[PDB]
Amino acid sequence: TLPKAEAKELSAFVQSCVEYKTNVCFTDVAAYESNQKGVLSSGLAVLVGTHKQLRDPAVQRLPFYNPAVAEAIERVKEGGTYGVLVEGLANAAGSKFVRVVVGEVPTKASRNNCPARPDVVTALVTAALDEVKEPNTTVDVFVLSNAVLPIAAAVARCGKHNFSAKDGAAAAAYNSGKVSRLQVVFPEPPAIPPKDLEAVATSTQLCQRLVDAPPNLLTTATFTEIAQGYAKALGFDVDVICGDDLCERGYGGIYSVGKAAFEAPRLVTLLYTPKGTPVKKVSLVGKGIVYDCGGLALKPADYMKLMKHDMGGAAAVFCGFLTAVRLQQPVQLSCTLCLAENAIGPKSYRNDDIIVMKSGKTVEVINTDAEGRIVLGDGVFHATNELSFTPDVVIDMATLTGAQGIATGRHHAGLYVNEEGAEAAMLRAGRESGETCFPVLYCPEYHEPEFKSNHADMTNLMERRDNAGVSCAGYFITTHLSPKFTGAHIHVDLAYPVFNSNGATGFGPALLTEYFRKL
Amino acid sequence: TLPKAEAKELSAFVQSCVEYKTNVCFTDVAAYESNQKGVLSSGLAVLVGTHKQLRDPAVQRLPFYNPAVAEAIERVKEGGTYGVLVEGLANAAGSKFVRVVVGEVPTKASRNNCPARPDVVTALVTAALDEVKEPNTTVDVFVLSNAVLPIAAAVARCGKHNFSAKDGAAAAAYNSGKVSRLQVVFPEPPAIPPKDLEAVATSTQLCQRLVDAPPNLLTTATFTEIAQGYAKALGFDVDVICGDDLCERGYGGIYSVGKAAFEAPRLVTLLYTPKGTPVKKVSLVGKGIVYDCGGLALKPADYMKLMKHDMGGAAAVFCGFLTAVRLQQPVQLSCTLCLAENAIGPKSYRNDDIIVMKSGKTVEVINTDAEGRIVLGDGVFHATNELSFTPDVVIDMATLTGAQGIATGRHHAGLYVNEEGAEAAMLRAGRESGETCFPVLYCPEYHEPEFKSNHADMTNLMERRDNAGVSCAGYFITTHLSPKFTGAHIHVDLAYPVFNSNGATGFGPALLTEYFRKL
Amino acid sequence: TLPKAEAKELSAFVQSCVEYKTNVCFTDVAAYESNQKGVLSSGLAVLVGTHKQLRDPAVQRLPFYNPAVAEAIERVKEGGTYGVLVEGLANAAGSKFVRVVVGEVPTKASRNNCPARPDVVTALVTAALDEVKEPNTTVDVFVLSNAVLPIAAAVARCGKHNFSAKDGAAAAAYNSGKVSRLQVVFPEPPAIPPKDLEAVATSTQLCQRLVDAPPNLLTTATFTEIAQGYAKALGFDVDVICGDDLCERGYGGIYSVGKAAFEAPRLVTLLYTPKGTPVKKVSLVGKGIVYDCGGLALKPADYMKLMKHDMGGAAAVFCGFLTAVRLQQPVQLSCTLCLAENAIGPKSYRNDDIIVMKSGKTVEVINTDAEGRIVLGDGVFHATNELSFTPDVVIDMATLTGAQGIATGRHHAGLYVNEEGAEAAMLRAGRESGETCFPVLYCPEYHEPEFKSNHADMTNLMERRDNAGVSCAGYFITTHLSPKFTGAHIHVDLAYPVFNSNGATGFGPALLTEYFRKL
Amino acid sequence: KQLRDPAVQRLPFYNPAVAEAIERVKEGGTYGVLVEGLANAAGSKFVRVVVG
Ligand SMILES: CC(C)C[C@H](NC(=O)[C@@H](O)[C@H](N)Cc1ccccc1)C(=O)O
Ligand SMILES: CC(C)C[C@H](NC(=O)[C@@H](O)[C@H](N)Cc1ccccc1)C(=O)O
Ligand SMILES: CC(C)C[C@H](NC(=O)[C@@H](O)[C@H](N)Cc1ccccc1)C(=O)O
Ligand SMILES: [Mn+2]
Ligand SMILES: [Mn+2]
Ligand SMILES: [Mn+2]
Ligand SMILES: [Mn+2]
Ligand SMILES: [Mn+2]
Ligand SMILES: [Mn+2]
Repeated sequence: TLPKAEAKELSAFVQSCVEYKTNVCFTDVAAYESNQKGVLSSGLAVLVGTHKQLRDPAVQRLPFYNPAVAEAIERVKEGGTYGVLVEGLANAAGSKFVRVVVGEVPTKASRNNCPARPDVVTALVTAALDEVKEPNTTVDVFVLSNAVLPIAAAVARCGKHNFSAKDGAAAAAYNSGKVSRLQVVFPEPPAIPPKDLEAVATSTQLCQRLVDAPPNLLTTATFTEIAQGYAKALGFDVDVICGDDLCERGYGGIYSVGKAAFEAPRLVTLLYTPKGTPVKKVSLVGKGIVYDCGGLALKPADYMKLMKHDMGGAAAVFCGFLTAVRLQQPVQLSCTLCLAENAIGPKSYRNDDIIVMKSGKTVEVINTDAEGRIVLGDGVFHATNELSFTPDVVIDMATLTGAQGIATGRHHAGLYVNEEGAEAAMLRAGRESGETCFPVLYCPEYHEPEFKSNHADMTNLMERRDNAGVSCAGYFITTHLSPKFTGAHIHVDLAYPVFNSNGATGFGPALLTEYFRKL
Repeated sequence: TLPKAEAKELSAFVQSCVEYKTNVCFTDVAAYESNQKGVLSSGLAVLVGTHKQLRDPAVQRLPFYNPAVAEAIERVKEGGTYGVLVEGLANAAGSKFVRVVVGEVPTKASRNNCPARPDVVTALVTAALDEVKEPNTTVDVFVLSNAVLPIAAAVARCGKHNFSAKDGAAAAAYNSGKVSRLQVVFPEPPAIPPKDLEAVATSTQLCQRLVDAPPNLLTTATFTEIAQGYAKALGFDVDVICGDDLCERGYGGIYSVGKAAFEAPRLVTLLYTPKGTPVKKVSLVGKGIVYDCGGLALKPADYMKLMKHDMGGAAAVFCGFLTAVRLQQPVQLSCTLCLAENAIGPKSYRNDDIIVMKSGKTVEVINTDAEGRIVLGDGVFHATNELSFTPDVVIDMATLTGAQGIATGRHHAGLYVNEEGAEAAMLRAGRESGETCFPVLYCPEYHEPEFKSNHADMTNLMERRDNAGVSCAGYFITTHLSPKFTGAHIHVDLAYPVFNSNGATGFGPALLTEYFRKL
Repeated sequence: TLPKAEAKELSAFVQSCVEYKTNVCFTDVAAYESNQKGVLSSGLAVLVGTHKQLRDPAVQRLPFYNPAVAEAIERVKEGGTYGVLVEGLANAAGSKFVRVVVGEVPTKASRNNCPARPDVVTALVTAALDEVKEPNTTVDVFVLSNAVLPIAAAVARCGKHNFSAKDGAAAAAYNSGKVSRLQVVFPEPPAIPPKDLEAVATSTQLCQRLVDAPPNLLTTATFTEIAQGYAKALGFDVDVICGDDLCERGYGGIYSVGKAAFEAPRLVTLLYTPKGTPVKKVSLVGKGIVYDCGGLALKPADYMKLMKHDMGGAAAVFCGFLTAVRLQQPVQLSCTLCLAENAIGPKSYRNDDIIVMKSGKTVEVINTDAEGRIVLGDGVFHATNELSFTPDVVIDMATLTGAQGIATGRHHAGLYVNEEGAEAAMLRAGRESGETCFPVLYCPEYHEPEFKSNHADMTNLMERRDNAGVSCAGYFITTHLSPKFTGAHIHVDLAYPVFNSNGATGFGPALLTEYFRKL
Repeated sequence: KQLRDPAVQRLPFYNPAVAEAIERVKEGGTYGVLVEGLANAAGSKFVRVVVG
């Protein structure tokens, strides 16, 4: 039992997440001219585009353009911003001056990147929004790219985060009071409708909120409640297997990992079936480790910090699922959240313990800090064996390995995929969405020997850690796929892309949305 | 909750502390000649003074003096002892020989030290008492200094400790059977009355007892009981905020730090108002971490050893408060004990958790092993906001940082102080009392940026640990002072001065007594 | 200067490498029947193939086949061996019994692997050769695969190594006396002529020898002498820039890395131009760190062990070059060996030193143990700027990062490549040759910021080591490409594939040979 | 306070944009504004004025 004040805070936080609405809206230049008649929304305007786009004659026709802005365009550095005052520009806030911040997007983009470079878009707008003078204002963000989806997600993830505990925000269910309403103004009417773009942005930001949230607010229980709240509101199915019932029902992996914690582990499965025939049946599985202390294999404090992000895969699949429901995408979806806190205490699963996985395979625990793969093993078996359908594609997303950062870096999620076709499709989705990925070695014949055990079917940790660590963690997960499943399996290791130095990025949902789109 | 045998042991230990009486008494040479008529109290006598004092003609008139003693004076090394037998010296134990141990105190003393060098006095008497032949005897300690307060504390802290578990003492409520009664014989009638000196010595030793006591005996609960016992006996007020009530009442800092532990955290506030108009209103706040395991940021065993001393600041303020009550010093006092065990388990506050402090400010926990500043933050806000008066001066005392030892060393507590005047006054009190201090950098404009947080008002740990660490910990505490408070704030970091290789020193109470004296 | 006995030993070792001849020959079943008329070469015969190949009717017609061998085929485990005695089988050693060892090769092979699974072929033959009874024998190795190139290299790298210091071999210029002559018997006449296969095998084993050799034998000087010896013998060009001349000629990278060592660094460039028009101009550049102690950034002993392998990239390109010359492949080649010992002493380049690279770019040395990329920077600039031709393709090979093992593992060299076409071609070559590769992230826009320096053009080490470390090391190298070069650059990180628990693998040369074949 | 001294108005680069920079600049921060047609030795169309 929790103190009443803490329970009240948790309920309010749940509600803040269930009712989360985005601060971003979308329009185009002609519609803007028509609706606002040259009156800026506030005393700040942002203009972002490539060196060339910024010099297009059409830019001169923008309502804030003048010779100072032209000079800003000359003086701005690639990847940088440059601000100029414009006197007596009509604006809804009534200010003698409007500040116009120009940002230059690079055109350089490697074959593994998104050509629109939404990464820099995000950074530019973030920087520009630091010039906001007052709160509760609307900032016009004029973008010269028509790459609407990656730009939508880029702007959604930019600026001050909706999650905040600063300056009394704790009393307002941790809804930030520092966020500006953002009006993205594309050159042309967007190929994807504005309300659809809002739904994408909303999911990016909800994902960000969940990840940013500390574990004292986002627990196994509150995450479950949030999912249940969305289920009631949007009318999808929710199945919860909780605490000791996991043990009784043979879910030894997730049970063992989570059982030491104050809040019980949960296997939460969400179902969405579209009207009419689905283009595909897809099962999503997310690593929902609300906090990873390491268990008995305790992390040092510097590594343990930011392990509140260890549910980033669960948040990603959860929010991608929400977007699919909200936009009524024609994909049949399961979304299985593998919720646990990897805690330390008398009930800790041990370095030596042998787990009976839901798959029936036994796992010797070499290291309790390799918890994610165990939890996901139960998740994928559940998805591929225990649902009312058998999926064509299984996608698991997880903040799984430090190796991932070493291998594919801070901006590219690592892909371990059993089929070239699915892999290429996810890579395409990454390049289109901006939520970029890169493959890691798929070679089960070389991963399999690393998990030999004297007494169990397998260990949970490689004998040699310098033998394709991102890949091996993926391999472990595959051993727990049901034999009934013969489809494509996409393992997404997103340990690093889910955050940056400002906090969560909301990486993952837009990737999924784009992937679903092209199925 | 506890086994019956353990509960009985705890009660007995509480009683041993509540009823603690000192082994030291004080007199002077003429009163001694008058009451004992040249008959030594036992077969051991100690003579301590400087090279010059030892050669004063008055020394020849001491009842034990003879040519052997004169020779001891020639042979003794500075900072050392030298013992000689004297045959047929009248003594109350009827010993054929009396052992006379001479000890030479240095005169060398830097401007940051106590000129009477009580540090050496303590060491000399400690060494001399090792020559005690039988226990339960009274040893005459003839001191040639008239620096009565520092000598009183020095002798109080010397020799075998009143806390012991050796040789069956556990059955006697851990009251040592190895302690000698000590009769300090000053040259002149002491400027401070003997019974007043006893009260000081008593507080030094009670402080020593509490600090020495292992955490299986001195818990959050037993410390609270001890305070309550003294409150009934001496007639002062006691307020206790316990366990989950700390959470309900907004004391998020001390609640979060303490909640993992077996015994609940407590905020214990004691009040003393003198009969007259007080010279000053002073609020004392003490770090009462009964044991600091580090929490989830677990300490290695070699660092974790001696973290039973982590309540040294609470003991210091508690015992300083007792002395003020017993001697009826004309200071109005609050004494707030911030009691918690920093424990590891499922309920552990986390590296990532965000705390809502009593001050209303939010704290992002970077490292759970920086618990003291958090607990103190709630303590100082309580003192400056929640009491029936507003203090002129806030003094917090805490075994706060390893940096303290690096900066100011084993014998000098570090002072972080917002006013030059209060700082100088505490320094002077340290020099007079022998419980020496030294300032650390006060520069809030440079400390403040170290605690920047993405999501909370502040972190609990510096981004850079090599940027005035003693000072930064102090700074943190100041951020939680009430806006209602506009007085002097003295932060005392006494991590190292509270112990030496023999255990607790009882450092702190005498410092406070002397400070109160000169207000 | 060296002791005379050490100089004699080095000369002999040089000669052993320059004159190295392989122990492997190649034939086919019909030619074997014709030349040996059913008489086995010795008392051991090896039969290796897939489960299915082993059950082909043709197997029954092999000269050693009998019912015991049929049983061995039933009893052998996948990836294992099984031996049976056959009495009175004609053999050249006149052995009462012939031991026939059957080995089963798996057919399982992922899309990133060589379908013939030469990895297992090597392991099987290695195991089987442990049954050799006497030395200086010829062992018939009957292979059921017709994948002649990968099998040739697989057998070349198997069994006991030609480098040895056991049992007096030091007195025989470290030529092992434990090696068996091996006669590989393919089912059909090999698509590649036997003498051409011998040249491939010879290069695999020479590469192995150089890598296995400890740095007291294989020094910057002896490696250079070996290259000169081959140049005299085969009639290709050799250019040597030695020691202080590197500094005088602006080769600040390789000079600074190597200058602390007892033996001077050398930039050794070899040239081969075929008769007639080359299909391509290719420049090879190899990391020839004869020993990597870490420099002032000293490695711990457990990591420093096996840094004699740190010239594995130089050995690879060197031997790939030799094969091209010996087989007269129609490729114009340069081969640049970046030879240095990364030593520790008074002349050590420092953590802080600023290097003026041959490229004209300055490099701030953050860490002296990131030496390889520096040495290679000078190598690739040399190749792309200082030769009599400009290459179409630059291939650098290096044992460059620990990240490589983490990312792509022990069997797959990491590829960082500026063009998709070249990457795909090298990957194809890896799958055909058996010397498998896998790509790492190519994304210069994300690597570049990691190398920002306050005072130099760049650092030699990433600010963040968890941001695509294999890729970032590659990126560094690319910054030193001449602007004159506009072709394909293939960076091969082969830190782990160059060795296994038995020592060097001779990985690299066959990869190159196969790549050159398909140009 | 120094930035709001009347003497500041008499500086050769001062104009209403600069005055606005003084309002908008954050403590410990900078804020830059363009001033068109201010005489300068480099003959620059605009002079950038950075207030701190
Ligand atoms: C110690 C090892 C057995 C396993 C360890 N991984 C973990 O503990 C995972 O549960 C982590 N949740 C993976 C991770 C690492 C760094 C940043 C973000 C995420 C790892 O090193 O990757
Ligand atoms: C790990 C850091 C965040 C903070 C740490 N301090 C602590 O844990 C405090 O709670 C300790 N109670 C301070 C301490 C250290 C050494 C000897 C006596 C007392 C310190 O290093 O000073
Ligand atoms: C210390 C770091 C700056 C760089 C370091 N790399 C090196 O020292 C390279 O010179 C090593 N030669 C790379 C290496 C590491 C492990 C096994 C084989 C080869 C690495 O750890 O990757
Ligand atoms: Mn984890
Ligand atoms: Mn973990
Ligand atoms: Mn502490
Ligand atoms: Mn601590
Ligand atoms: Mn190296
Ligand atoms: Mn190195």
